[PDB]
Amino acid sequence: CSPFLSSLLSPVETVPLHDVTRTYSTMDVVDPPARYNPMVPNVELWGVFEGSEDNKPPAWFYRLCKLFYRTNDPYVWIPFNLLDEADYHVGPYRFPSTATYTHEQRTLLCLGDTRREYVHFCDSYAFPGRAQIPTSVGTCPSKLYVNPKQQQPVVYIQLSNDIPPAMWLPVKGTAASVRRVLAEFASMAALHRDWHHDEFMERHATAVRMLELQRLPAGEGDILRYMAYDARNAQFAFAPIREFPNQQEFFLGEHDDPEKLMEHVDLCPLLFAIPHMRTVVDLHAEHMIPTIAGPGVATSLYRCIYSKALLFVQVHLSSEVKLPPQDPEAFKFMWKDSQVLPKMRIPVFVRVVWPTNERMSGGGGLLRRFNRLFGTEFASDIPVDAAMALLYVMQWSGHIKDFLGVRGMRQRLADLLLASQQPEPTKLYPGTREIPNPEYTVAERLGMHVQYLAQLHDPDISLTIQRLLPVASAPVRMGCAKAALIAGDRELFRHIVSSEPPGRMQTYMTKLVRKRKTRDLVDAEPRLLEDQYEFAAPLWT
Amino acid sequence: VLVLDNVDDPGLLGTVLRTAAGFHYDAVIATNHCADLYDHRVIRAARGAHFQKAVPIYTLKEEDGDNVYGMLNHILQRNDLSPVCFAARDDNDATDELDDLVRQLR
Amino acid sequence: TTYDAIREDKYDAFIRLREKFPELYQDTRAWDNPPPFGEFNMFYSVRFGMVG
Amino acid sequence: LSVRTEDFFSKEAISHARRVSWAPHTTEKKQGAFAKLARSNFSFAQEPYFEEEIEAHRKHHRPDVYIYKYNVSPTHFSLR
Amino acid sequence: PRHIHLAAWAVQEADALKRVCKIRRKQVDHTWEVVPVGRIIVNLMQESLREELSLERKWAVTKCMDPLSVANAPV
Amino acid sequence: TVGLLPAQLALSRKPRLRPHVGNLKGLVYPLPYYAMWRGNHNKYTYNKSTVCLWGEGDTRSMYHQHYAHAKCPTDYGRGGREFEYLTVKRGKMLQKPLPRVQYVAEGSKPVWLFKSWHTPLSSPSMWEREVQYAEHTPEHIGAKRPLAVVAPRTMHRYLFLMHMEKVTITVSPLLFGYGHTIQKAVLDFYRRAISARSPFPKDKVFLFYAIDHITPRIEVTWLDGTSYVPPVLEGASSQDLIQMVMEEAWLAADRMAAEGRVLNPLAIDDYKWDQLVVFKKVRDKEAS
Amino acid sequence: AAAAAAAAAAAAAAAAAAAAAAAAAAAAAAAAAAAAAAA
Amino acid sequence: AKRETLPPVTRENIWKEPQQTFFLPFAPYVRVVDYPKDPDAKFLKPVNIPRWKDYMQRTKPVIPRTWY
Amino acid sequence: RYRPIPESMQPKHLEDNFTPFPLPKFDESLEYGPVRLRNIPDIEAAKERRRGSRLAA
Repeated sequence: CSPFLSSLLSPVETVPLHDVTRTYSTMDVVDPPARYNPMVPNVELWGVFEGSEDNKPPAWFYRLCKLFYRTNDPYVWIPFNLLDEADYHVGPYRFPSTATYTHEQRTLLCLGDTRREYVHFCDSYAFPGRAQIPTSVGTCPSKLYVNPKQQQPVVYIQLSNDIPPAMWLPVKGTAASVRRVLAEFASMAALHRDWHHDEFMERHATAVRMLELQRLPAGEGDILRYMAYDARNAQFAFAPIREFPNQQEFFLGEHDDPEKLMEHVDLCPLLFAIPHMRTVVDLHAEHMIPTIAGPGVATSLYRCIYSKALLFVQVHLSSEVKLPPQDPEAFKFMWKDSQVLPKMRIPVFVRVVWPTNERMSGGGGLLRRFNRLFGTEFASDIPVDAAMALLYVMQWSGHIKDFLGVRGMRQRLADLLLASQQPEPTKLYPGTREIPNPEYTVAERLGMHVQYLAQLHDPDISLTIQRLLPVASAPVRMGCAKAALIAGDRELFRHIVSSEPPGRMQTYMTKLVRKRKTRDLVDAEPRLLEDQYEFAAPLWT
Repeated sequence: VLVLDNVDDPGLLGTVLRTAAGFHYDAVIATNHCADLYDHRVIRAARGAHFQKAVPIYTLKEEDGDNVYGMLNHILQRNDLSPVCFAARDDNDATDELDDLVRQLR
Repeated sequence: TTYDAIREDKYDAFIRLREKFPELYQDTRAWDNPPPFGEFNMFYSVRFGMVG
Repeated sequence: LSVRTEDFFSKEAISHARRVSWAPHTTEKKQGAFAKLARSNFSFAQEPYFEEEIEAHRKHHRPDVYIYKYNVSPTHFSLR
Repeated sequence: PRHIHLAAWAVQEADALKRVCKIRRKQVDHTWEVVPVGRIIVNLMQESLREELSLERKWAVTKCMDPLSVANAPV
Repeated sequence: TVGLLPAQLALSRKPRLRPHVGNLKGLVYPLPYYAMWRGNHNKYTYNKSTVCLWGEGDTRSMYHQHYAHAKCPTDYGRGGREFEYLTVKRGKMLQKPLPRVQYVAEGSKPVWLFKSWHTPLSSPSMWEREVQYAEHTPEHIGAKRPLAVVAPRTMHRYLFLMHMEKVTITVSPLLFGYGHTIQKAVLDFYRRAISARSPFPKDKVFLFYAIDHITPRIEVTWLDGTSYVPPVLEGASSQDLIQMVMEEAWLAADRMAAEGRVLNPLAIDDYKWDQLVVFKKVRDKEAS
Repeated sequence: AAAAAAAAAAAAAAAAAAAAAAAAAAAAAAAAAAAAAAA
Repeated sequence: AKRETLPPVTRENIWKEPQQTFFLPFAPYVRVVDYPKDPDAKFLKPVNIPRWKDYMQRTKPVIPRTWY
Repeated sequence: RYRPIPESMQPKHLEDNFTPFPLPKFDESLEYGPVRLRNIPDIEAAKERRRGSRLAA
């Protein structure tokens, strides 16, 4: 009894297609073409009394303000622009007009009440504008809110207007604590500037030269846009991947046009506009066509604005379980004149790489409550901005349900197993090796989700594969083999391929990995050659 | 319609093919790890089953891209057919998918 | 022909994309913005030598 | 300068008339759609002459309107 | 020879990181295969050939590089 | 990179590809092999008239139905082997303004359609026009979007009557007895219609004999209520009739889609498999 | 959950040398034994 | 104008950097990559890096472009 | 008091109609399109910048 299982069993009714015996209505047809209508716009009390007269300075707040006023490179310096008691901003948190959150999501982000008012009294450390070059001086300041009616002297730090109260960093109400919390971000920004400023200067110079070459306006905005574009022409080897020790993968759901999600990722306000590495996912390009022995992974690396963490998005074009047609001429004849094309299923993961921090994540409790609220799987040490950016991107795309972690993938795999055990509904045509059906079935989706679980580093992936292998179908065995390759279990992959009976499945499984001889994998038992036995088992260990 | 599930015995498979040809079955389908339809023992058992047009023989393998259960369901739905199963031996009660699901949920 | 819908639509779309996505269609700039004369050109400019 | 994916990958050499659109998504080849659907991979004549194309709706229903000695249409003239 | 080829391939795979090239896939000598790994070189032979040419004994018995060793008569 | 071995460029024993070293006279432009197909020489460049096929230098004055419409008279150049890979001409370059789209209002905001290969090619959205102007929308036919400019160039040998609600064929047995080719054309069209692709084609196909021995005719009425009659004339085959009917059906489908009514797209079905069997038979026969 | 998914890379010792096979390098200096120098 | 007036001062980079004696490939091929675990697996190699066929074929700039 | 910084690290001024790379430039007909994606915060930011510039003018 889960939404995923319900969708798998009784899928929604799509464009009906009648026939002489039945009517197929659950086909996952591609989204009709997009359009842009200029007529449609892009967009879609107690606080007053406190500001007027009720506001009163308590002892602790007065002490903190006095310490900040006394103050006891711009990247490292932490300013504090204290306002006047009459000039304090009093009111609730107002989401920007471009906020697609639901009412429940807004309530959760406001902690059970959107009417709550937070008093903002001074600014704080500044961060560069999103469009600006990433290694630029801080421009947009941070805010320091304080709840006028709170039992404990809590002070909230808001890095920007795009993060709601649920992500505001709480502080112990001490000037030293606030200074240390801000110094964490200041030092992180200074390190980022010291590390990646020369690379961005080189990119800026190359962008200027390219604009000079291809006659184009050379304004500052034009140069910034061309740097963001040249992010496309970034080499994988010279990429800031594996930078910070901490890593964690997340699943962003299966899609059909990954560029549509990557556009949301690019336009996320919490990420810079000049990524270190970008790759357009043209599924129709000769090198990006998904296949069982598919091309691989399209990687795009973005850096967060405030906490200099990295979102390494990976569109896995390789993940597939559907065998190529054995009669391509007949398949083309079948699907030539068809005006209905089944929607693809390509997975997109994201590695979050963040520095070892003790205050940027908020002490752990903030992300613990965030996880308890949103059913996510964020690590307690994740920087707040990275988690907020991921949540915002998923909400904007419309795949919050598909935004799953290791436990979510485990539950999805369990639901897929339940669906596999239950009888499979019929489809347009059964599909044969000569003319396969481009419609993902229960077994194929189960194999793909096993691969996804393996991709999301799981200590129990090997055990799960070993338990699934005895009872499973050929697509599931293919998925298990690919999962074993992803994990790095050479012995498990060799066992799977040896157990696999002869067929095109085993052929493609052998073709997957880089091997010495196909016999080393195919021959479960050493087969004498020239009156000599070869033991290739040690190779795969 | 006839479906042969995990025969694995060339002589038994050939005799079954001969019986199907004699009874003029509409179509016979070898579904699960059945003995190779083209084998010396199978041909010895079946004199002319492979060369008879009346009894079309199909070999569906999930390891070559064929959704055999999908094909069976499609045939059943199209022809308004009824399924009947026959097992040479009995069938006990034992499963581990429930344990796997429990572990995944935990 | 005085108004061919196919040509008109295709040309209008081409121009609109070239104008609104200069980065993506940078290579098409040379079609309408030829390099100026008097500046070094890779395939044309030949400079004198020296005597030593 | 340096190495780039523009240098890496080469586009299709297709004429403007044949090209359905210049959009980035349509930049690829037509057979790419079939290749993706199947999850697999896979010359002008000596005197290539084409008679000029006309809009579908106008060409299939051409009004029989004429002038002094020239056919007159909202898009085309002619002689008769 | 099959064992020799498999061992040579395994050594090359272990060196894959800094390895620049692979060995031949058609064993020229069916009783001796040598994999050079930078300053290190691995020689895989059969027992008969190993006993025939005692490279181990020669390289264990040969004296170290004495600078004064060159102070002798030519040969 | 540095670990790989690049091709020698400065020093090498291999042939350095400079055919112009001892074959060209005077100034040589760095453009490699610009005067190669001429015979690797840069002489006899003062000639204005050269050997020309149709569509080349001196044929501009002459008329050729193809080039007269597909090539500007001033764009003609030199002969085949004398092609102009590189031209240098003194003068003040003139950047003539590019053509301006016509029949478009001023300040109008168009509608943009994002074409992508994800949409199947057969869909009418691909043949639609990317930039859509409000003044290009026929508002009296009910259309919301402008009509597609391009149409598929397929030769319809079978009939697909899914988008048409009814088909009526009037025929005359007395004219059959007379023995006119129009009779056979209409009869074959009716046979192909009743063997068309739509499920139960006889449901939509109807045949009425000539109650008054009138000239045979065909009438196809679509879901929109509009009707179309393919002009039946002598020297018209069932193939031509089906081509006309299918082209007009595609046009009607485009008009209905522009109006804004959902139209059931076609998909592979029993008729598709029945065509597959014959296609496989044809392939086998060709292979034999 | 969080601990199950998160992966923290090991601590890379400062100025750590790596051999051809990427194995961790321990302090080891070699000098010509046959050479009888002054130290 | 060129024959009459002086040309602009030479850029510092032009006369300080050398003219590279080699011409590196348009699509250099690097089979080595540290992203996928167990690099023996081919189906995880990044697609953004060139193939050997691309490395050999890409002897000229991209189609629309003319200048190197 | 603030330490001097280079022009490279100093922030760059932006025009009233500036948008990042993925978004298109500004034109009279297509004000901020063509973009299928909706609810773009940067387009609203550009509109606010235009309003501020107009008010200043």
